[PDB]
Amino acid sequence: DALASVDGNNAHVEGSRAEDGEMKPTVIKSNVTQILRKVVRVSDTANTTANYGRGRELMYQLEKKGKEIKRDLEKILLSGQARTDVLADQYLTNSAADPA
Amino acid sequence: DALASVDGNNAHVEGSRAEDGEMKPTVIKSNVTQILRKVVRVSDTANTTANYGRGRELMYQLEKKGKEIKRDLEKILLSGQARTDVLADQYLTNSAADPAVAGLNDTHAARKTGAFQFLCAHGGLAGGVVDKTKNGPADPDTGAVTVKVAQNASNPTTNIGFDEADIFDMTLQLYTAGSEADIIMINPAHAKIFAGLQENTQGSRKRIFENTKQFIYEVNSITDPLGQSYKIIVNRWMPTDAVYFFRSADWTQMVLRAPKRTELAKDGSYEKWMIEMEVGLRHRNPYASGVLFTAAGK
Amino acid sequence: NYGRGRELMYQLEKKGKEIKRDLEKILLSGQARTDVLADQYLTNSAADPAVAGLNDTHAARKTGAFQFLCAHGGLAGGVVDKTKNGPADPDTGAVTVKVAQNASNPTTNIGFDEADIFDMTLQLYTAGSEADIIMINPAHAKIFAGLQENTQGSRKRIFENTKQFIYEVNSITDPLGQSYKIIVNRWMPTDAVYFFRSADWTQMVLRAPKRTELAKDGSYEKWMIEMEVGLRHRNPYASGVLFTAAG
Amino acid sequence: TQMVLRAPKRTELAKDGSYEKWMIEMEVGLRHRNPYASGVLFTAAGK
Amino acid sequence: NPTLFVSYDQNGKKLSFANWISVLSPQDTPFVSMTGKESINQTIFSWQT
Amino acid sequence: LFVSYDQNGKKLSFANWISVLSPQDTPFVSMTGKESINQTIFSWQT
Repeated sequence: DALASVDGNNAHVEGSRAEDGEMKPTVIKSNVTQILRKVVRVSDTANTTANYGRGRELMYQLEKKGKEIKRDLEKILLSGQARTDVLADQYLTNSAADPA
Repeated sequence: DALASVDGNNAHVEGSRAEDGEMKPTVIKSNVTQILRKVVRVSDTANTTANYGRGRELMYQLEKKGKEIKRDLEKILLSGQARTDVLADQYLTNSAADPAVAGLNDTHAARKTGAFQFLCAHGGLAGGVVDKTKNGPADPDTGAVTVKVAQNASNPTTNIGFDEADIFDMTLQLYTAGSEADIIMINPAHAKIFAGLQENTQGSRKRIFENTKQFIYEVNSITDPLGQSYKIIVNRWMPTDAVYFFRSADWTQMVLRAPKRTELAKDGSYEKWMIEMEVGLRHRNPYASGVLFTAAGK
Repeated sequence: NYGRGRELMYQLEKKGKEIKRDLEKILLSGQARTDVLADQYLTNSAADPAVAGLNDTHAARKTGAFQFLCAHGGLAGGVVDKTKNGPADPDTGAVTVKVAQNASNPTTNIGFDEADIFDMTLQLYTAGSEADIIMINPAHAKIFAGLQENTQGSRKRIFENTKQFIYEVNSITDPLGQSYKIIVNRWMPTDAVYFFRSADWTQMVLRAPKRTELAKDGSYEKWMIEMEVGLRHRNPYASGVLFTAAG
Repeated sequence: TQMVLRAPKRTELAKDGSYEKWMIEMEVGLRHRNPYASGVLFTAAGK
Repeated sequence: NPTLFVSYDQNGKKLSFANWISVLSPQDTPFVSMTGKESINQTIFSWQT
Repeated sequence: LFVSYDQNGKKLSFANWISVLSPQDTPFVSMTGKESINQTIFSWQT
């Protein structure tokens, strides 16, 4: 909400009928969520053999991508992209979602 | 909400994968409220005197108005108005607001509720009232039509009524949908029909009297071929163009502003008062109650 | 979000009831016995040599409905025919599958027979059937109430200075002494009438309905319900079926 | 503020053999009190 | 910023969420209730007459 | 077939507050001073 514009000439008479005046409603701002997804497809064939050059490949890779999603989240939030959705003007009369 | 009508003859093979089904969402209904009002105005002089058969002219006139507002209520809830309102497609108002009619004032039109007829499976409108010359639609899942225009082909054009067989056709539609209606509200001018089940062209449960000193000629209870026992009730404030098949539990009175005391300005020997209350109407399902209109015969 | 909590358990319940609704409709629909096997019970050689090899490319199966298990006397495709009378019992002279003649109620309306219904009870009595129930769609129950007192004339159903109205018939007594009991069925077709007995029909269950969560492979959260059952009839001539035909 | 609908979680998927697949997903958004509460300044020219 | 407070000029309108859903789809199933259940172990069953 | 885009009774997640940046400083008035009077017209001399 925002207060009304300064009325620098709101001079009335000593005694007169008070007028209704003017008001302003609120302004609603809506946003939508985003889906961030990271998956892994490391096999187990090479995981069954005991190798000297590697300890694990599943939990280590999860942590790698477990950090990337955060390193990507920030890159997305600070981006200059535009909100993408097809549910406009469906909040106050949202009794039923967009049939189309 | 209602289940799906994809019953058909679903037949599946033994060694297949689960294929995506057919899912359908719910359906949201919405009704607006209406403002009732009753004003009172009595000069201070008349209110100061002592009438010869009552107290003050203010309270007496207020009580008379406090009762008229209830009568007006019973007549509106049972009317067939089409919920006159200016808004449209703004109930799920979550993505933005409605500034189309925001730069207005009391000049706004008068809001009206959705009466018994408008909330049922009405087939059309007549500007501000439901159209009785159109047969209502059918439910998606079932095939019931809770809004049927009486044929009256059995009875001649001389007497109008609605019908004698069309009463049993609605019970079929209600049972077809699954409604639990057990009350038949009717206008007193049409009670002669439910009691006067005769004039069926010499058949269909006509009449007899065993030369007894008691003459009743009344019908209060009814049972349909399916077993649905109905009880007929009369309402003086009901219109004389339709019959209602409903249940008490399937209706509710939505009250927003209850009637309260309102002392207004005087402006000189006026002593003005006012009564006001905002109320709405609800219906659990448009297909949970029947509306049998009235039409001529052949 | 607000107001809309979940749609998974709610949909499961909806589907849990729909599967049962279909069963009551399929058994009374009148479909035909569908299968890829045939005459594989007396060769005493093997289950089937020519059907083996196909894992899931087979076609769906269908259970013999109320009409198929009776003396239908012909098929009109995937569903039993509602026009050709059933074959006459060789032993007796009974015909349990008939078609309404529609003597009265001129062709202006379809007009299910409303008369000559005692013939079917005769066909049943002639076949030794112990039928005691008449399952019918509610769309034709009025025809049984009018059987009480219409008789296109003067039969004079009486009031006797009473306010209660009934106009409902749920029991009938055949001229041969067979007392039947009328029952309404919302899922029955509007062009058939089933004279039968409960004990003469059994529900063959192989896989009772059970919920089973499937693989996710993403955010699908897939679920399913499955049940495998059949229908049995002791003797075709132990029950009857009366269709409706105007002209 | 950071509006979150689905918090981070390591989900396991089907096993169609030796695949051994896994998943990490989350659903969030972004909220700002007033558009004129923060400022943006673009720096760019022709090329 | 309404000067004359009314219902159509309010940026709010906190909707009234009913706590129920209406359903009429019946599941009488009179036939299935009177038939009786018999468990089998084969996709095909046979009887003699 | 149920998906988030098909829901109807969505209980909105509305914020329980309102933001407004309209300043209310009024520096001048906070330095002038006030002197009560009992007339609609005042005068002084120079």
